[PDB]
Amino acid sequence: KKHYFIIENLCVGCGLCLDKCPPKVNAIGYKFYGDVQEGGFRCYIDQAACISCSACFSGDECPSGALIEVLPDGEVLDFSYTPPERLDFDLRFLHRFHRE
Amino acid sequence: SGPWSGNAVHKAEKYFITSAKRDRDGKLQIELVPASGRRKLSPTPEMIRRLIDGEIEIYILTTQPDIAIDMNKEIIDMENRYVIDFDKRGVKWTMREIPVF
Amino acid sequence: SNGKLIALAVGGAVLMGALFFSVSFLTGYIPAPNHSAILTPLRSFMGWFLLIFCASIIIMGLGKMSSAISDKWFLSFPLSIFVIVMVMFLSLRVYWEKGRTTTVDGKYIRTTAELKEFLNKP
Amino acid sequence: VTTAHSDYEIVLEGGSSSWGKVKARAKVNAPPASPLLPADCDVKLNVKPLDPAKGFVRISAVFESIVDSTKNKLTIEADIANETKERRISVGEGMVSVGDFSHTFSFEGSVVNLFYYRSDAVRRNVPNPIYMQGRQFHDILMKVPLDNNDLIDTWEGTVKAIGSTGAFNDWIRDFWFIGPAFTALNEGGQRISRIEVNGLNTESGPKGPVGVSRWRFSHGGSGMVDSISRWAELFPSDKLNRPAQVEAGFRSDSQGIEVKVDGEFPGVSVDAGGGLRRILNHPLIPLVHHGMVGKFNNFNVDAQLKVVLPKGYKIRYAAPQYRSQNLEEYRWSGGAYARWVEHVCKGGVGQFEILYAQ
Amino acid sequence: YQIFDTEKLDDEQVVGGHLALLGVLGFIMGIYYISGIQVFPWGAPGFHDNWFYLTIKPRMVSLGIDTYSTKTADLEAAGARLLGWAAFHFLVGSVLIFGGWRHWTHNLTNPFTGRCGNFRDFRFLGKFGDVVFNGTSAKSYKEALGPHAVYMSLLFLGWGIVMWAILGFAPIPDFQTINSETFMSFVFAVIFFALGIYWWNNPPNAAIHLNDDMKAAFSVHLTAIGYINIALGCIAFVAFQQPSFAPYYKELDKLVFYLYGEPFNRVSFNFVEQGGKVISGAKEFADFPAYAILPKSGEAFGMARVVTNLIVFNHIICGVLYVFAGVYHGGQYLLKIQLNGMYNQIKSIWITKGRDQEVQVKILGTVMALCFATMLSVYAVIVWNTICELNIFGTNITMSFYWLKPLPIFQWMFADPSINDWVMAHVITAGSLFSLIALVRIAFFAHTSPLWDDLGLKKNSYSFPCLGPVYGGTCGVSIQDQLWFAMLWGIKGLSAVCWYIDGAWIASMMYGVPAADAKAWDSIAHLHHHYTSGIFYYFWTETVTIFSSSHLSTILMIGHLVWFISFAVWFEDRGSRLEGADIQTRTIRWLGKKFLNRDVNFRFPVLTISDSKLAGTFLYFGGTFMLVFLFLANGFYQTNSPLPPPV
Amino acid sequence: SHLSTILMIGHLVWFISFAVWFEDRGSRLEGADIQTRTIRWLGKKFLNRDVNFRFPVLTIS
Ligand code: BCL
Ligand code: BCL
Ligand code: BCL
Ligand code: BCL
Ligand code: BCL
Ligand code: G2O
Ligand code: G2O
Ligand SMILES: CCCCCCCCCCCC(=O)OC[C@H]1O[C@H](OC(C)(C)CCC\C(C)=C/C=C/C(C)=C/C=C/C(C)=C/C=C/C=C(C)/C=C/C=C(C)/C=C/c2c(C)ccc(C)c2C)[C@H](O)[C@@H](O)[C@@H]1O
Ligand code: SF4
Ligand code: SF4
Ligand SMILES: [Ca+2]
Repeated sequence: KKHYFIIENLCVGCGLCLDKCPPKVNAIGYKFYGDVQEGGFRCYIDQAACISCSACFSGDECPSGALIEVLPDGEVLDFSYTPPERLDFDLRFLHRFHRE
Repeated sequence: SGPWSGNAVHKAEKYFITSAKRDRDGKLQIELVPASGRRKLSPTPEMIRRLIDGEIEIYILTTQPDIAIDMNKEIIDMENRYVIDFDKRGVKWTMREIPVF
Repeated sequence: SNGKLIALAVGGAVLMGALFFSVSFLTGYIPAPNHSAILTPLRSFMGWFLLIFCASIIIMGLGKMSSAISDKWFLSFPLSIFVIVMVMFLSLRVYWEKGRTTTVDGKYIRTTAELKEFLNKP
Repeated sequence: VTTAHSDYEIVLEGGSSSWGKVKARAKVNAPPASPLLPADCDVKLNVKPLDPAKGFVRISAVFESIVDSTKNKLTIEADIANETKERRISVGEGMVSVGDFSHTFSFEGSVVNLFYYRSDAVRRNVPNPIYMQGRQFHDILMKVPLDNNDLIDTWEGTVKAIGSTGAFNDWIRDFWFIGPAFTALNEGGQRISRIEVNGLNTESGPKGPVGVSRWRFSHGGSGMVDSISRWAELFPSDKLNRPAQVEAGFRSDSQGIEVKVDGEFPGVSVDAGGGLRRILNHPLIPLVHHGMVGKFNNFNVDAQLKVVLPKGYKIRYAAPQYRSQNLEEYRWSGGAYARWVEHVCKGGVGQFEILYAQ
Repeated sequence: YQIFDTEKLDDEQVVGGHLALLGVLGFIMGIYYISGIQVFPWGAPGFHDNWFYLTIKPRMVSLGIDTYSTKTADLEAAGARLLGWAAFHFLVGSVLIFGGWRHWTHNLTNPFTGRCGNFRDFRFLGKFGDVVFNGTSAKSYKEALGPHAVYMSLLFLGWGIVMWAILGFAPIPDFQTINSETFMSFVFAVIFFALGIYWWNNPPNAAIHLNDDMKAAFSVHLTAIGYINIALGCIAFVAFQQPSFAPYYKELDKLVFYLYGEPFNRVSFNFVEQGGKVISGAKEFADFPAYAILPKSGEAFGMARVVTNLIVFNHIICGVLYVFAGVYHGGQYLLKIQLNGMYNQIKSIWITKGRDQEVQVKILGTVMALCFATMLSVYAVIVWNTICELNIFGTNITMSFYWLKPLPIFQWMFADPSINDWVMAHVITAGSLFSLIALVRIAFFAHTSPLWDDLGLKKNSYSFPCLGPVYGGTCGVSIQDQLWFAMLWGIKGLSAVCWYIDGAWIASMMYGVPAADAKAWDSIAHLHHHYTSGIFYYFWTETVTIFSSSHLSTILMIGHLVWFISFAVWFEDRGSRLEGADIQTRTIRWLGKKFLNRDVNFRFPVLTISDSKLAGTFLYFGGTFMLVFLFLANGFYQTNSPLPPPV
Repeated sequence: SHLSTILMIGHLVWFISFAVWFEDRGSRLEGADIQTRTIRWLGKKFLNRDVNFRFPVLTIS
């Protein structure tokens, strides 16, 4: 179903998702490579322990986008809702407000 | 104005290669989906143009039903770095949930 | 080309000096009982810059000290401080305080008894 | 005291882009080993993807070097492509010019590099297969217009020698490895098979006689030969989506040697495994061939490497540890890195494993 | 600390909360008025002097509610007047709190008729709404601006009537008396009436607000009102020092103020409080009853400038805090609209024009460059002046920036133009720029920063203490953390304000010091006013009098404790505290069980880094400014007699 | 005078300790990025054709 995962490539090991995991579940854990300041520490979801409660992902807490949700049909969601894509331009008026 | 459109962490809109099936035997079953998760697209030539231009960023998950290894063009001289075509490059997201407790 | 870096830095310092001089003329102030109004603003600007420059070069040199420090500095680091400290002490005797500060006569006030006998001049 | 001051810089690109800005300056007070000095040289290598559909990249190399009192120039320009995973095809032209002499050439050679063992038991066990034993055949067809008289004289001499000397195929080997090359070759694990001269032909062109020579040789590597073991890694034609440049040079006199290098080229980064990248395995042929010159003077190194990772990348391992970190730039300066620089400058092939990942 | 968030409350709830708070505040005003009753209406002696009433005694006597007259007669009358006005405030505050309860509970049913009016649709005051509004603001704050302007016009009119009749100050044009405040009360009526009508007929538009904007409108208006407070502080400082205000602020110096906590008539140890009490022991000063709070003359205390400084710094601190809070809450709104995606959909300059990250970077870089330049200039000037006055490196005061007065075109702002005023102006600009670095970071880099968009990270939670040691450390990167840093940076501009208004010589750290030429500034710079000692020696001189007061000494100790307690939470110690608190829990468990069979099942709580930063900044600010209160409440202690040359 | 210099310098040092001990490394890093970008932009605009250098920030350790 939900089957929330973490992209180890992008995790920064902040742990903002770990605190949301229910205390007994504790599926999310810390994996250390070395030299914490160099980014060795990372986040992993033990899929066996996960109970698809959505607390980790629905929190909107992942800064890197590593925390993803694979929908039952299958689609990776990096966020609960990404902002719409826009074609932007600076509206500078001609005469009155912001000329040129 | 570009960082505030879409996810602010991806300068180029990211497209995970979620589903691919060998049964259709054409590999058109490759079904790219953006990180937003609202468009189950396909690897069309326009998507190829976007990928080469750098507008998009196609990615692959490790934990999934296998997309196509050596059946969708693969470079294995180094660690595998799957490519739709040699000029393309599907950077595989690595996902170590099983190897670690 | 770092020539433009030094050009901009020296131009900025020169412009600071010129601005200080100009505003010193603008700001109406009685110069001093003796000192002039042409040199005093420049003395203040010299202090200003020398302070900023000394702090900047100290910061930069200590950064490059931390960058270049190695085991090969085994004798280069300690002895250098030694010499500088030595120089400092010598600079205290020959430049800053030239003597022991005896009286004008040269009586060498050196005990509290004679200090008491001195401070109460008739 | 014979100091050696060097400064290296490797700016990388994100994603799977193996592209890198490689800058490198060096100044050594030790005398060079060239029996003729001064020796100055400038080498440019510019490659562009000509026909990506067939994998063709046009690579042009210009060497301009003054030795003693003579200027020499070798230009080449060849479209090279991967015919297969083991065969490579090149069609190119070029010219050489030494003082009052010069001649152009056109070639259509093919290089077939094939290892001796492709066992999967090794590939799944050793994640870093440095040594790979192999054989690289070259079938070279080269044509030279004999505009000058000396070209014709040498063509006649070669015709006489090949058609009379029964030991030409092996003595040519110690001919065309001039001076210390024939030594360094053997010191790099490289063997050369007796060539076969498939034919000498005076197939005249439109503007004078043309000497056409087709000959096949093969060089074999015991794994230390990067031109064999790292075959696929030598030719990032797949990675080449834009022009790649290299501008190097060295000025050498009895006073010492100076070296400049500035390039933008792919193949710098390779995937070690599991989303982890790595600055490519150091080629060993340059190191062992340098050891033939680097062991002649006792030197002290002042070296500084500056690896500028892409925005958001961290180094997870460095064999000689990095001296300093500027949140994307990792600096190696002194310590074990200086020992490693003294080790490779003298011919060492020690590992300098930089592993980095996002 | 988020229970009364804007989202949690609707417009009627906010109306009711503000109304109930106005009523509570009216009760506080009555309390202060009663605290001001020196002599009771019944004859007996009354309350001593409190800063809470010495702050408003000038204004109260301006309105005739209080009197500076010193006889028991007419001071009894002033006390009766204060009691009457306090009772009026009490009852009106009761009514205001009743209305606030009704609005908060939405039970807007008339107790007499029972008709339940609608916040959305309501005729204002009856027929007046029909005449003017023609029907209420159907919705929208924009349609509410005009009605609020009309309400403020009616408030101005009512104050005019009250001062004309109740307090007996007729409307007279001349601006040297309270009478003008009546005149202008009518003027600003018509203005804020007419404009209201205009804004009722032609509403204004800033579409960022009006939509889901209790936080957004609150942020903008809080920043605006913080600048209003800063302007009010400047105006108060200028005006209260003008001659027209002297009858109400300068006449404080002629009075003697018995303030709680001031020196009390001491008694010997062998003292018995029976009858005359003389036989047992001797009190410190005779003619005053034992333990009585001894008189303090306003001339020495400088109560005129003390009260002026207290009011001015109250408004300045409140305004700076309001600016910082407005930028913070606006940053919270910005982050909300960035997360939900409305940021790109806003079509107003206040959001669109800074949409580009390039312009944000350029803005913050310009602010940072100006801050570097001005801070370096002022700090070089100050340290060089210190090097000169202390004669360090062989220097002397002649090399100091005594010549660097404000230009003749800018000396109008300053009574005695010297290098002190120059350093004041430039230090204020530099502190403003410093705090603006953080404020601009909140404004722009609320959801993503150029480092973070390069580093592939986004700021979501608006309170996350960090993202970890990744990239060498991500401490204090939320907008809340930037607000805390902005407050800790504005601490310094606010200090500069305090030290300037209390008479300090902020151009050098060691003015008035008994060393070298520190006491020569008055001769070389030709100063008229003898500024209180310099930045480092100002502590000493002001503590001469802080230490003389038991109450001010208690404040000193308490604020210092509060300040240094802040490091336990601000320092990078949270993990150490968590580990130690686990050890504390285990210690309590086993020690208690061994000592007492009862089990504990309780854990010592450790603040999160977010709460740690919140409490740490609160404590830092609290200690710092509870002590600035001592600086401003010791006395002005800046005399108009320059010190001669040291030699 | 000398004791006064020590007083001022020691207090300067002590309070500068707060810039690093406080939980502010992320703020200083995010701001040093702005310092780098400002240096590049200004060194390109009015200083001509000069852009380089990164402003270092001390790690939490
Ligand atoms: C005809 C020759 C072959 C070939 C032969 C080799 C060999 C052999 C080696 C490489 C190596 C590399 N080559 Mg190649 N290379 C070919 C075409 C290419 C193309 C291309 C798409 O056309 C590209 C992008 C590259 C790029 C690269 C990198 C993958 C790698 C160096 C990385 C490093 O950091 O360099 C740092 C670069 C610098 C230090 C600059 C060096 C500049 C000098 C001037 C070049 C060497 C000159 C040599 C000493 C003198 C020989 C002169 C001849 C006698 C005429 N080569 C052609 C087809 N290449 C090496 C590698 O690491 O393999 C894994 C290696 O072993
Ligand atoms: C400190 C620096 C900033 C500041 C920083 C923050 C931060 C940080 C936060 C808020 C939050 C809020 N702020 Mg604020 N804000 C400032 C100024 C203001 C002002 C103003 C005076 O004009 C207002 C109206 C607001 C309004 C608000 C609300 C929109 C919101 C929820 C408050 C509430 O429910 O808390 C409930 C608690 C309160 C009532 C305040 C605490 C005071 C207690 C209850 C008062 C009575 C007891 C006693 C007299 C004093 C306390 C100590 C005693 C020892 C018990 N802020 C100051 C100047 N503000 C929070 C929110 O959720 O943001 C979305 C939040 O996280
Ligand atoms: C002077 C004009 C100021 C202003 C001054 C204040 C002050 C001051 C306070 C508020 C409070 C509130 N303000 Mg306001 N407010 C302004 C404009 C706005 C606007 C708007 C423009 O539409 C909005 C939407 C708000 C929004 C709100 C709510 C968050 C809250 C009222 C709800 C209520 O009382 O909860 C029900 C809550 C209770 C009645 C409990 C109150 C408890 C105690 C008595 C007060 C707590 C806070 C603190 C001690 C006050 C500190 C002031 C400092 C001395 C500087 N403000 C401008 C910027 N507002 C109050 C609030 O709750 O702050 C957190 C509050 O105290
Ligand atoms: C101090 C009293 C409080 C207060 C307490 C009450 C009480 C109590 C009741 C209401 C009722 C109502 N309140 Mg009210 N309310 C206050 C301010 C407001 C404001 C505002 C202007 O910001 C709004 C939007 C409202 C909204 C509303 C209406 C929905 C409703 C009246 C319907 C109507 O047709 O009445 C026409 C008149 C109104 C719109 C009232 C406007 C507010 C006036 C100022 C209340 C004054 C009461 C006071 C005892 C008398 C003094 C009059 C002097 C001339 C000063 N109140 C004032 C400041 N409100 C009343 C009700 O339900 O009516 C059917 C009701 O009984
Ligand atoms: C000027 C009158 C008001 C004001 C009215 C508003 C309004 C109205 C809005 C904001 C909003 C915001 N305000 Mg404001 N605000 C003021 C003072 C400040 C100060 C300050 C310390 O001076 C700061 C740091 C902020 C900070 C902020 C942000 C939280 C937010 C904009 C984010 C953004 O993306 O901007 C993008 C960056 C800009 C648009 C930069 C350019 C500035 C604009 C064009 C106007 C001022 C410059 C002016 C032309 C200068 C030249 C002439 C001089 C007037 C002499 N305000 C004063 C008190 N503010 C918005 C918000 O969302 O509120 C919650 C909002 O709706
Ligand atoms: C008055 C000031 C202080 C204390 C009082 C105190 C008390 C205390 N501290 Mg502290 N602290 C600082 C100030 C004070 N820290 C500063 C300025 C820094 C900046 C570096 C700092 C830093 C760390 C780190 C990094 C760690 C700790 C701990 C830790 C404790 C848990 C157990 C213990 O130590 O008990 C030993 C400590 C005692 C029980 C102290 C005895 C009480 C006293 C006589 C009177 C209390 C007065 C009161 C505070 C005033 C108002 C109270 C009321 C009227 C509202 C613990 C009770 C840590 C632990 O949990 O591990 C042991 C840990 O890891 N800290
Ligand atoms: C004298 C003491 C201090 C400074 C000098 C300073 C300088 C500074 N700081 Mg600081 N700081 C504190 C003290 C000082 N912070 C405290 C006690 C706290 C505890 C809360 C604290 C905390 C934060 C946070 C949380 C952040 C920052 C920043 C940030 C800057 C970058 C942008 C800027 O302000 O440029 C504007 C340029 C100036 C501020 C530099 C002009 C220098 C002048 C002439 C004083 C010279 C000091 C001394 C004489 C040098 C010795 C030379 C020789 C003797 C060896 C930046 C230059 C941050 C940024 O990078 O954000 C954009 C950020 O996020 N901070
Ligand atoms: C505390 C002293 C300052 C030191 C602060 C350090 C600065 C950052 C240093 C990096 C910090 C760090 O972290 O790393 C240190 C790293 O160092 C090294 O690297 C280097 C880049 C080589 C260091 C050199 C940097 C530079 C050349 C030096 C510094 C820059 C300089 C030149 C600073 C001074 C600039 C100036 C003077 C600022 C001020 C200039 C602007 C002013 C005054 C405005 C005037 C107004 C005008 C227009 C008119 C005014 C007016 C008005 C308004 C009205 C009326 C009237 C009448 C008037 C006159 C190693 O390589 C690494 O190993 C090591 O790590
Ligand atoms: S869905 Fe719930 S149980 Fe599963 S990892 Fe997320 S927080 Fe833990
Ligand atoms: S030191 Fe504390 S605040 Fe800073 S990154 Fe680590 S956990 Fe976060
Ligand atoms: Ca005072």
